[PDB]
Amino acid sequence: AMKKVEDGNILVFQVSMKANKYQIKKAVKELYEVDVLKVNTLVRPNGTKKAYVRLTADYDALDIANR
Amino acid sequence: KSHTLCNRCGRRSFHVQKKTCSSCGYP
Amino acid sequence: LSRYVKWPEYVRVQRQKKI
Amino acid sequence: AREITDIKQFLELTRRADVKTATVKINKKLNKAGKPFRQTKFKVRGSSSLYTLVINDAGKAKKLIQSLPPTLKVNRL
Amino acid sequence: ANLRTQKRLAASVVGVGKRKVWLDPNETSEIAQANSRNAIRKLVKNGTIVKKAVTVHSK
Amino acid sequence: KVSKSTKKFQSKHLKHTLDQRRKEKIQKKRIQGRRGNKTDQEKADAAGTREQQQLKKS
RNA sequence: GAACGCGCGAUACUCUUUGAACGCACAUUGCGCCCCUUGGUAUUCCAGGGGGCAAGCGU
RNA sequence: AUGCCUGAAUAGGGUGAAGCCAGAGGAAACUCUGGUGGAGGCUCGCGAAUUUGGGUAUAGUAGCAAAUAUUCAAAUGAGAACUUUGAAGACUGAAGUGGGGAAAGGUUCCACGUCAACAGCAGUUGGACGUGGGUUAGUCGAUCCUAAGAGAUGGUUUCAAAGGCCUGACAGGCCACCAUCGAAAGGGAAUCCGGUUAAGAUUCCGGAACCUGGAUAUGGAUUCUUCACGGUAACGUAACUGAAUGUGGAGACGUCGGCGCGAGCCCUGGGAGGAGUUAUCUUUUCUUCUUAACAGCUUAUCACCCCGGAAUUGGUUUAUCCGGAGAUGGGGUCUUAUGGCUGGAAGAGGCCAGCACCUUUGCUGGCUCCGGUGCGCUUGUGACGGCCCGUGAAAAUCCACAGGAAGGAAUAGUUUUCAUGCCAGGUCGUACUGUC
Repeated sequence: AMKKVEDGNILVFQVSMKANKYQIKKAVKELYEVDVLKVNTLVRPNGTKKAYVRLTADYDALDIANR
Repeated sequence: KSHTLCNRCGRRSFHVQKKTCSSCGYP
Repeated sequence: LSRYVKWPEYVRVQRQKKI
Repeated sequence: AREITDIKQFLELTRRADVKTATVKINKKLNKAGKPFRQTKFKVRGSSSLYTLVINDAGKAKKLIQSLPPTLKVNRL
Repeated sequence: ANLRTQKRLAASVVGVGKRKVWLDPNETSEIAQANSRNAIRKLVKNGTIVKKAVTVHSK
Repeated sequence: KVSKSTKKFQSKHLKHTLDQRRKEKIQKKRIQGRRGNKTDQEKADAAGTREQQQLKKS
């Protein structure tokens, strides 16, 4: 996940079972004040949801991870 | 594989063909 | 055809009692 | 992808508000006469397509290169 | 000195199966540190890991 | 060169096909000598028409 | 009574998904409709939230 | 025992039935001879049997758990017949001991550490143990539709008041017919290539592209002001309004045979590289020389149209079928399946050679070209011919046709199936193995 953050400009988050891509995108935008390019969500074997939120080129994911 | 999970009781007693449970009788 | 659907049951019964 | 044979159409494509970059690609290839020559492809992508202009004439390619907007980024090869 | 994963990665990177890869018997320690495909590619470039040619047998 | 369909059939269906062929041959041989096995057309030919039947009754 | 979670239920050592179980289906986290409201350029679009849906040839 | 719905399979060798062609005998009927053709209760490897998935009805003894072949050197480790690397010997031999899927299993996938138990000797090994990491979709499936059948409403549309829509400065009018479930093999809108991880890919990254829905703007057309033209015709077009109502097409449909064509594979010549063998001979043996979805131009057998009027009967298939119900012949129209050129695209991928370093140590330079072939295998497709038979499942979905309701002009008339431009695409499955 940290490799994706520093290389792919993608923040990897854990979200709830009841959240869809719209809600994840809006929550990321509101909580971290960043522009979201796309959201890709999967369901993990342990019953949790993992979301790859790729931000726009105007933002550096390393800066948001450090901040 | 004659039986599957029953929603009402959680046992492997829901007959797939009959669509009835042999342990709690659902529904 | 089946034209009886032009009369509901209550209308038909209340007209049968008229006879 | 689309191919265009019109030079002024290519110039109009590169003059729009939403233009990012134009690519100039050089190919050293032989013609049917057997003498090799220099072929230049000018590529710019419009709204949803990539338009390519192929020029087999060196002088025309030089003139088109000189006629490109000075504020347009050009990728050499 | 357990280079099973190294052989698997070399076969995958070179794409010639595990029957065509050659790991240097005199460089066990160096190959043992190649835990990633980038290191496998570096070893192949350096000649520590080599790709064997197809058998010379008439059709 | 053997075709793919031939390979598939010989690998899958040859044995039971041969067994059923053998059983059919055995049954036909067994009932060849029995009496009481006739086709419908042959039964009608032996029965004859109506007029043939009044002729026989007379 | 069951499932999933931290005795308890997202306020988790108020009350998730269900169950007589109730919008419709169901071996699916599938498919709708209605009313209010909020946001993203916004009268149209998209999404989020709250609350709901088991007349007469008679007198 | 008999079934029903939707799929897979129904192969190969041999023989050679009708029908047809050319001959001979005969007044015909016919009978022989050669070919063609490719059929079957044909053969080969009252009774029995009649492929298959999903759905759905009526004593430290016996013994070693049996699947063949192992050997040498080195590394790790306290410990090596069993772990790892190299060398040798051997095996599966595309109908695999090779790569994937449905179902099913549920973390068995990957990494690190370990041998208390387990893997019927051992083990430093593991489908074991302990700790972590890993499954990314507008385009692939489910989700949608209906099939046999199941099943609410009052047994499956029945003596049920079972519902929506339209018109008009509440009344009138139109129409009929029943919910829902049931397929990850049936029907169905749309994505490809390259690269990338220890474990993820049509899902990620780069490039390139399509589908559906929506609001809108601009250009063009709608030519005197009001819904456009051309050709004898088949029909062509950048457009070129169209209500109720009534229809048509696609979806949408048995099986077999030969013939023609395309693609992938196989075979093969020259040349440009790299590798092997060489006591002797061998211009020699192996390997690289690739082009995706999508897009533009062009390209057709069949069918149809026009002229014309045919016996001295012609045309013609491998298969004897066609012509005054219009042949041969001459000239045209159409479907774009499928080839060709081009963009995507050489910048990718591949094969080489050279120069840098106790290190992520990547930089540079070349070649990636031109052809031939078929009772060959795989697959798609076209026109036919044969046989069985309900004219060969239904529905969602898209399109068109008749009809003539209504609407359209003087500081932006009407339409926008022509062109360009804007936005968006949720939920669940995705790791690994694997009776059909």
